[PDB]
Amino acid sequence: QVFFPVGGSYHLLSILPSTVLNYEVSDRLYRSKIPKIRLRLLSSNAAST
Amino acid sequence: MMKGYILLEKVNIENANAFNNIIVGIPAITSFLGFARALERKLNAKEIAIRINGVGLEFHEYELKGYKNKRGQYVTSCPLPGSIPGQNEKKLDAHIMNQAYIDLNMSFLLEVEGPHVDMSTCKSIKSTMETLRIAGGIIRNYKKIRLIDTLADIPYGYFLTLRQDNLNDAAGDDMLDKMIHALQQEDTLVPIAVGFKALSEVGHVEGQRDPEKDHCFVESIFSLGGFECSKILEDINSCLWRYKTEEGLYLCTII
RNA sequence: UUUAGAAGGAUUGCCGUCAGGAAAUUAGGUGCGCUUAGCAGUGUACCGCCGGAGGCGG
DNA sequence: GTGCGGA
DNA sequence: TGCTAAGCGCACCTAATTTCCTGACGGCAATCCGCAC
Repeated sequence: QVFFPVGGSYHLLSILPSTVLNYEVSDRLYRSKIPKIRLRLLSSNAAST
Repeated sequence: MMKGYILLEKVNIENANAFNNIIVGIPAITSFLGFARALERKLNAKEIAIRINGVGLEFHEYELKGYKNKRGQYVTSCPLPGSIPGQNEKKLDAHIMNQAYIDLNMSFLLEVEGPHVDMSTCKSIKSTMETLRIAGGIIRNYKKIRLIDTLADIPYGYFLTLRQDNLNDAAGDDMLDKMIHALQQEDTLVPIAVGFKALSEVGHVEGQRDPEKDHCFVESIFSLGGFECSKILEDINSCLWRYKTEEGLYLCTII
């Protein structure tokens, strides 16, 4: 939860990540040559959680 | 009643956040603009009227926490997790989520507008910057806080600017294909995060950080950017990031 | 009022044995360096003198 | 204080 | 404490062929799961 200035006052914003966008960046970068990074931190049991 | 420019020169930031769900690298621009707003809010409680209306981001060196393999790819590193609140807080080993951290040396150009902009303002900024953070990282040291007048009093470095024209004029069939094609044509551009977009309406829900404000559920939006040197630059105004708010969109733009 | 606020990666270790790089050669022709100047600047300061440190005579 | 449930 | 002012520094042509580039054995153990019963 973060704050953002809207016109003399502030709005409180809660950020939710996108699951469908993460799946489509990874498919469209497995067959490409622009720089990329693989993150190997999540286990199988925690992914099911 | 007066307008000027203040330069925060060569600041070391250690362990700043570097993960925005599709990007691992430079932190989002909203963190830097929030650092500027936090400095503004702390200066106005010491009864010193000032207003920061624009920030320019200059880069001198960087280091990503990790290593490079023999194939030329990065492998990130994370600290060992400690006790985390929940149902398994009394255990000895905790869970490992997704994280990334970066180290930076940078310089900031601030456009200030107030009743008085002398060097006592610079002394107050020097006294108020040892109690703040940038992204989620700590400040180890700075070099000097000073006023500037023209483009020739700026130290050498590379600024960051918006390149939305190179994204709207490329390929087709979706925006992500335009992103990938525009990154394959010219090799000196990077993807950056530039703000938030709404996913609901404005109201009050249970569980907020401050229970007296308005609330909206948001999603991060991403754009393209590039680097320009400080000796090939046209004007100060063409490298200053500002806030812009439509109905449902919370952005950071270069006009 | 910053995808906010929090974090110990640790302990141990035998890379080794052997070996034929080798034979042949054409770098060659040509050519205008060159007009002027004072080692000056002052070329260096000596004996004393009382005083005791500090100050004038030739 | 247990055992489930996937890729 | 002073130590020069001007101009310029080629046109040609080429830079090899053969044979091959090892056989073995192996590459850690520990931990990193919320939730409804």
